[PDB]
Amino acid sequence: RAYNFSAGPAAVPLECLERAAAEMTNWRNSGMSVIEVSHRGKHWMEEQKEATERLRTLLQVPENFNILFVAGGASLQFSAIPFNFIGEHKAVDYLCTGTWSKKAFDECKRLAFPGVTVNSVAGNPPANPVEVPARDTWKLSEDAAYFYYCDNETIQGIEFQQFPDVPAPLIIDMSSNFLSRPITQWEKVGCIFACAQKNFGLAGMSVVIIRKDMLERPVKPFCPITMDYRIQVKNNCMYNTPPTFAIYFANHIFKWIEEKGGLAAMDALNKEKAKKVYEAIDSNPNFVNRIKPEWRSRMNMPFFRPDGYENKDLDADAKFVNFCTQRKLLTLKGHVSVGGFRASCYNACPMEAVDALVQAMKEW
Amino acid sequence: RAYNFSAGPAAVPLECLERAAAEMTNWRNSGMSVIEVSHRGKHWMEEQKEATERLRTLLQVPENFNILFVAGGASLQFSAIPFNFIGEHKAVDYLCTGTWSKKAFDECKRLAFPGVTVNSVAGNPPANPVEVPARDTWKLSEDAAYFYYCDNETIQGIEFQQFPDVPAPLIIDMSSNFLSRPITQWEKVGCIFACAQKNFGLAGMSVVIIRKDMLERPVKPFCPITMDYRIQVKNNCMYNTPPTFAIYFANHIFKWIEEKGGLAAMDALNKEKAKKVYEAIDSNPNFVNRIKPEWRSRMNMPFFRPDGYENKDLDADAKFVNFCTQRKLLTLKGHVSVGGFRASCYNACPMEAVDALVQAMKEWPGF
Repeated sequence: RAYNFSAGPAAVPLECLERAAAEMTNWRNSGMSVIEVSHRGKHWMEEQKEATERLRTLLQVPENFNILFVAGGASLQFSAIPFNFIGEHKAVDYLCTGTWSKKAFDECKRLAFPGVTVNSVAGNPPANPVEVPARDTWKLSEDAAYFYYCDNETIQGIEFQQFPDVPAPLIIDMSSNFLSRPITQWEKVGCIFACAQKNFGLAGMSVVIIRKDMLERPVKPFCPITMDYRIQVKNNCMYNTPPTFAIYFANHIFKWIEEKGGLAAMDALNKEKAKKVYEAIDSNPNFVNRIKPEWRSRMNMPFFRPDGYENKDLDADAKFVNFCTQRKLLTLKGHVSVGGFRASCYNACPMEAVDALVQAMKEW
Repeated sequence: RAYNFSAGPAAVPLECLERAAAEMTNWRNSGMSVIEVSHRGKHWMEEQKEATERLRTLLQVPENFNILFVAGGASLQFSAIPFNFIGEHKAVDYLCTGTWSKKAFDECKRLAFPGVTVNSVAGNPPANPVEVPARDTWKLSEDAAYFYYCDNETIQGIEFQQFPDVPAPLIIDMSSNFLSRPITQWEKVGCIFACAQKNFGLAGMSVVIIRKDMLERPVKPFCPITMDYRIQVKNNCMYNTPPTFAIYFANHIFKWIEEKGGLAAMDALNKEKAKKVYEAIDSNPNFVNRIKPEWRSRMNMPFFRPDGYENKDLDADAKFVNFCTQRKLLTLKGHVSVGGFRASCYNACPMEAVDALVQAMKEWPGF
């Protein structure tokens, strides 16, 4: 077992892999793999109900929110969100703090729903952002259907300590920090979503959590029927065949998070993990992270050579990632757009892996 | 292991399940599960490349076709088809032989692309069709962008033996018979698609095979960017994160199919199994199937109590279903729309399972 710092898909608890291995040919004493079972059958309908409730209880999701498991990554939800939540409103607001919030903004722009202003709150971010632009600089729209933002930017390593204070309901991309800490301010939230492959298992599935009053809004025309979240809610997320393995495996990870003492415990461990990684970049002269303490991500810790933000060198970066690969510290190569290095440490990343990376960097 | 006749998701080769479990914590000596591997890394890009090539080999997909692995089941592709392939044409043709083709037709009608006639070629199908309507009764549209149809209707058990002959390019839902036999006459084909959960593994993923000049057509407005097949092709199905475990597992099944002699061998084994099931239906006064022999599915074999097509009785159905369930013959309950019984027997359905089903049907004391 290597120490895996992949951004996505990412490390998973070893216990969950072992349970899946051991259940693979015969699950729930059914004489079948979870892969082979009808989704209209008793066994699967139990598993999906269980998974939904486990998530309801882990997050303390209020009674006035629906919880959905749906096929497709975060990128598909970028399209679905404006189809579902613009309603009759004449404007939408996107705070683009980095690449992922910018892509979601670009998808809403490109779709070009008639009469709807697609508004970038702080404009496009710079190539290498240091912070979230000041609250007093934010351009908000009069008739905003929602305020979209990304709670944790993976490539930049920018994370909100708390939810923004704005008049419109928040729609929040939590792909890279979902179930990494509790969520407290539910009254502000219209929708929260996350692809599964960062903090709860397989790619190709996302969780979407929606406040019930948001689905009373009319769906825009030409929405694919399965991306209409009202139809999903109505049919128990089984209008068609759901991504059964992904929901099964996510449920095992939900159980594992519970065993570790809920989401508060995850937040503490993740903070302890991030503390050791950021200190090892800061104190060492070979590595640099320009992100400021207020906005530093507990999940994704990017860093470059001293002039690596401005001067891209694929050969210079290559030697350090090989140095890490050679000692079983895998997938520390940064995202291609920025290059450099990135330690992604989600819930399943152990402290043993963090200490090993610290020791490796300190010996560079 | 039970004898599993589920229509979808469906039985998988035990070897593939065993192979997946054995390398679950360490895939090809990488130090990590296939589940934990980056899609941008070297290991994953090889696996997906290999999976694509292997499928190309199995089917002998000609080089004027792209092969896609995409997130989402068949129902999402019902939406994506018209977005991608109407182009500037003023009509689309749908032949509705059963429930799934009708569903595909209804989604295109629902989406309501301005200025496009959504035409049902042979009308809406009856409650219990016994055949595909005769070719000479089909009413095709003048400027049709494509001719859409379902090669195997899972609930009705109606399967085409060969592709239809029509002017427009074919768009074919092969969800329930994909890789159950060879495909020829690629010149007739605009697009073929199949969700994975009948004949190549995990639900949540579909294969889409597209003739390259079909993607020269302009996409309709409001297409979600991940559902624009040009965008998928342009980014090697890695515009965003692909459903990696589904593709990996699909590839394991592709290898298993090659090990068993290829698609022509699958066709022979599936015909053997189907013939036994149909002879158990036909030769027994307690069971009936109405589908004409030329249209009988190899993959899905509905059958009923003697009067079960038009006279529904779920209690009488429940007696034989439970008779089967108490012998570990599982999910012989037919789709809720029709009641009665259905044996679904895809590639991985063991001959032993069919033998156990035939024995149950022979020993049933009767209705």
